Amino acid sequence: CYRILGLKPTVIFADQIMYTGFAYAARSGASVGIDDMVIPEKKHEIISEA
Amino acid sequence: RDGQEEKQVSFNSIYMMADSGARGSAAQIRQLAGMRGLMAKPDGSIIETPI
Amino acid sequence: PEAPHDILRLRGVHAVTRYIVNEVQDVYRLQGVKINDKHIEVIVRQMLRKATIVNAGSSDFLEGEQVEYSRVKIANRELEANGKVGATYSRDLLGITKASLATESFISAASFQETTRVLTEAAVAGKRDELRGLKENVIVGRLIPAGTGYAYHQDRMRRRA
Amino acid sequence: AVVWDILDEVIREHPVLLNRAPTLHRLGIQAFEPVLIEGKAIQLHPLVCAAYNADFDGDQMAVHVPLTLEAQLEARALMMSTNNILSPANGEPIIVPSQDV
Amino acid sequence: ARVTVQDAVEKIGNRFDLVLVAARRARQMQVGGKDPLVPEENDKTTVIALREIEEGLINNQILDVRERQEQQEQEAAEL
Amino acid sequence: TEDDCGTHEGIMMTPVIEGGDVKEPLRDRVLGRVTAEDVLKPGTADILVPRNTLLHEQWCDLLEENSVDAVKVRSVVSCDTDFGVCAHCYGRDLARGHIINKGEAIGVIAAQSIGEPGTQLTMRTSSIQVKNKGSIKLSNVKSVVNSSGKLVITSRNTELKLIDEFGRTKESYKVPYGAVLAKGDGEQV
Amino acid sequence: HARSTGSYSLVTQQPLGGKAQFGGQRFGEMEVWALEAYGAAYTLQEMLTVKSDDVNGRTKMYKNIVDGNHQMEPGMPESFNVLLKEIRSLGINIELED
Amino acid sequence: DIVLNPLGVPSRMNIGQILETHLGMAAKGIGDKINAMLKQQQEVAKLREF
DNA sequence: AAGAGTATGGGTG
DNA sequence: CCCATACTCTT
Ligand SMILES: [Mg+2]
Ligand SMILES: [Zn+2]
Repeated sequence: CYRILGLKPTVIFADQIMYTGFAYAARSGASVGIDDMVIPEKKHEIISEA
Repeated sequence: RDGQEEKQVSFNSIYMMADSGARGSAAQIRQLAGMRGLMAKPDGSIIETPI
Repeated sequence: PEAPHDILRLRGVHAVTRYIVNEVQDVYRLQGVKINDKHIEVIVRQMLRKATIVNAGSSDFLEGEQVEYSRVKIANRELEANGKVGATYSRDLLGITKASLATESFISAASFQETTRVLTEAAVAGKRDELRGLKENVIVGRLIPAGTGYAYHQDRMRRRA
Repeated sequence: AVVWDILDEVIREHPVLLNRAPTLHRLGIQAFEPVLIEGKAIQLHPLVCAAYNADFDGDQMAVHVPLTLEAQLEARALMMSTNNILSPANGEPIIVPSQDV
Repeated sequence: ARVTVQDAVEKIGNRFDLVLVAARRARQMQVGGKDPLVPEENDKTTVIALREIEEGLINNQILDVRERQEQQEQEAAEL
Repeated sequence: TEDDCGTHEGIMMTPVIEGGDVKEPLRDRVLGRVTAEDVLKPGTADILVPRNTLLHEQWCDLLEENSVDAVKVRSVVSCDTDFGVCAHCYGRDLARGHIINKGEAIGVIAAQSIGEPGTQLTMRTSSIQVKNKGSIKLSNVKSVVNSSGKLVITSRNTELKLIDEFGRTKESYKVPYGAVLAKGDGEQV
Repeated sequence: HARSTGSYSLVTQQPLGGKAQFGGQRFGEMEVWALEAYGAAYTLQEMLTVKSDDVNGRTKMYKNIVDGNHQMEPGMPESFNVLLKEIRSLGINIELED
Repeated sequence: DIVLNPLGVPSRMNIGQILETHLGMAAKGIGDKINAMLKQQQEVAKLREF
């Protein structure tokens, strides 16, 4: 956008991008939990073979 | 939609955070969900038995 | 591992500056740091600011001294205009610590170097400071000869001479 | 009560300089237009933090006021955050979204 | 002119000269008691000068010509 | 402190390639610099990019279309200006995009640019196998066939290059003295 | 903490430091380098003289600001005079020319 | 009462806070059951059994 | 009688 | 830790 259009459109675009990203990150509801860290089932057998 | 089974990119939260570049990296995910690995003594030598 | 001085002596200025730029960029690239090559080139240009006369010719120089390259070039072109024969020289390469210690201003030198040595040497030599650099004008609270102040200083040069 | 309206009038188009120590690459000082807020903390735009290397866990900043017309015009035309979009070191943009965006 | 000065920079051709020309015009409007050449929209003298510059109404040559004309008129009207 | 010194000197810019891997493309090393020589087409004698041209994005795309692998550019080291430099030997102002203006303190900018990433640097402590299809080129080569049916090079500064279909050096290697070459110069591999 | 004007040191004639003394913020060498890299000469000169230790310049700037005239008349910092006196006290003749 | 950004967990690798949050939720749930039993006056036998 | 090498001191963080 | 200088053994 900066290389094709210029400076002012780039500033406007950056502000709009920030606003949209914040709004949809809030809307998604993305969280972190203990069940998100999935351990592979073959870890124990690899450790045993080593 | 036809009732079959398909494989797609995961919507896992940690995977989404790492894949988009928002936060984290491969090594940190490996520490979280896989073995941490070999550690070094203060001089610099590698301890034979890893974590 | 070859030395930069031999690279400059045998191959030339372009070879040594290419060598230094390549080494620094190789060091910086391992960490994923992006730096343009202009900046290293201006640092290297600041490093190459002394020349050793090998032959005096029709000049007022010796044959074993080390002096500013700009003064040598100006004297050479002036003598060539006057029809006489200029001097021949070989470029030098100095570290940044040594290069910055050869400034021609005692206020600027005393600002950051060891103050006692600089002040003693300047007092013994009876030096005179023209206040041409940025740091000197910062010390006495004037406009720096750069940016929006640059034109101002030109007017000074327009009125002094 | 009238001095608050006077203050709102006198800061309408007067830039200020924000600086965070240590200053490393000239992007540690930038110019902004003030918006008067309640409280005791300075609000910072999320897209400039990477230039300041700043985060909101205890960092502090200093604010300076230009006085003369030349200083105000230098702040507007040279140091304004909308002029410093590309990096002086490599030419890449510095106001890049991160994390939540 | 309120958010960016790109047009004024293009018109003048240099940021460092733009600052000086704008400062001269702003001091004329603030202390010299002259009137702006653009409709004042509740702006400070600096912003008014920048908007005049980006409109093609103010540059160094124009200021010099106006100054010489006013000096000549004052000299004529002195007697 | 000046606009143009008029010098014809410069330095050669080529892609940075280490071993069999390409590290730095040409476009990232000539974007924003002023050409010190006319950029001629590899096949013809026609002038593609004239003398003293500021290589912006369009010129870089044009150069990559014609597969140019070396360009001579102006640098501040070989500048004729005394007590400063000129705008054309410096080139583009990276923070803005146009050419540099007179009166800018480029030394402070360079020092800050080098020193700012200093906190990301740590403070405390026998064969050549070509990976890509192409042709074998030899520089400073002195080869002879021995009684054992081996093409041994008697030169100690031989450089082995992989030339692609576009005349580019895909890979570069150092050939030690006493090596046995499977194929000669100009042979496709 | 904020400050417009206040008390100054007796020797250097510069604003004091600390919130307890109602002091000002330090504008060190790195900030000067940043201003030099920007090219803002008038901002730097104003920061160096009429804001810290130009005794006549401070008063003139305050009067002009109250009168609505945003212009300065910089002079010599007092610290440079102190430095000249200190160097002269060491038996060395240092002086200004013309 | 508080909203915290989940983006601060994965790179810092301080997973103790997630487990503490889960265990505090469980403890508050037990307390809620006890409070509900106390509000509607019940026998001491049921309270001590629970 | 020069010339290369070693012990001592200054300024720096 | 790095560089400059007075004193000592060698060709
Ligand atoms: Mg912090
Ligand atoms: Zn030049």
